[PDB]
Amino acid sequence: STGSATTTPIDSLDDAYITPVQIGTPAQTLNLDFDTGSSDLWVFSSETTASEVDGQTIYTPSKSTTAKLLSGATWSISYGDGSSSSGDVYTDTVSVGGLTVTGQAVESAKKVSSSFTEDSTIDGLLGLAFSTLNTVSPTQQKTFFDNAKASLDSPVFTADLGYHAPGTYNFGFIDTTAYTGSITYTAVSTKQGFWEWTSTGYAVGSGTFKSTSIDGIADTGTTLLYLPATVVSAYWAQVSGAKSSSSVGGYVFPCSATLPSFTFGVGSARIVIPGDYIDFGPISTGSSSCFGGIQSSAGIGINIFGDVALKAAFVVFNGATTPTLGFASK
Repeated sequence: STGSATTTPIDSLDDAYITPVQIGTPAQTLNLDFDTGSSDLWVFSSETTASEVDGQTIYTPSKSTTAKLLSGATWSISYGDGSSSSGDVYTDTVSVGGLTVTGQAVESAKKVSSSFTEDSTIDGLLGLAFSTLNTVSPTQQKTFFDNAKASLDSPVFTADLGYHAPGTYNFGFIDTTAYTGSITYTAVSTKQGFWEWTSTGYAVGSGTFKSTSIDGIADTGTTLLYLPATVVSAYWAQVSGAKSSSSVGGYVFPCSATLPSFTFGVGSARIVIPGDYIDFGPISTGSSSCFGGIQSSAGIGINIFGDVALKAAFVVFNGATTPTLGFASK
């Protein structure tokens, strides 16, 4: 089997991407944030504290003839950005882009943090990291990809995120029309539950490539590119007036600037992030100071190849017995 679904930016900045997902019978379609940095499929629901729901579409398990309470199961998750959610668990039929899994754990939110409430466009998350990170207790549950894997034509999914435009998540096949040149594959460590890999270096604009190992994660659920402070300083030093602002919480730059590109290495191959992809717009409405899309990972504990980086590539998440990651230009 295969599946193919369009993923759409939630706003004009590509702050996140949403992908329609069919849950239950008859189908209830929710727009979920596909997140290769976590492993829970959770949704706003009829069980979510009413004051914490503001415009989201909810899953109502009592209206699904295939929903079954997973007795005694609960979940609770905290994300890197300090947001969180928790609740109980159903199993139900879940379909993405024509690919169907029966018995998928659908984690129903009883509580969500303010950042989720405040984002009316995201109805929940669909985790695509390794199932070892799944938070369901006392019986850990599998991700949608893990459940689907054995049925897929090939045990892979691909992320093809657009810049200020829709893109595609495919399951079970590699669309050879969706990228240019060749896909370069690179080793993955699953030790922390992530799609963790080592970039071979970077360049800023038309500058020389610096060969250096940068361990980090391919994370579709993180907006920005988080790299070591040395690398980030070297990038922003090429932008007149750019500075790290403690009050804003990272690098900002004059909105009048033309940003240089940023290149990262994948083995001997190179992925070029155009300068425009690094512009996240005014820090507040009407400001001439703009948010940078490349930020320090120094306070995180891990480097994160988030959407800013991934959207510059066609990315293969290869779930073979030994997982790997593939990157191509597009």
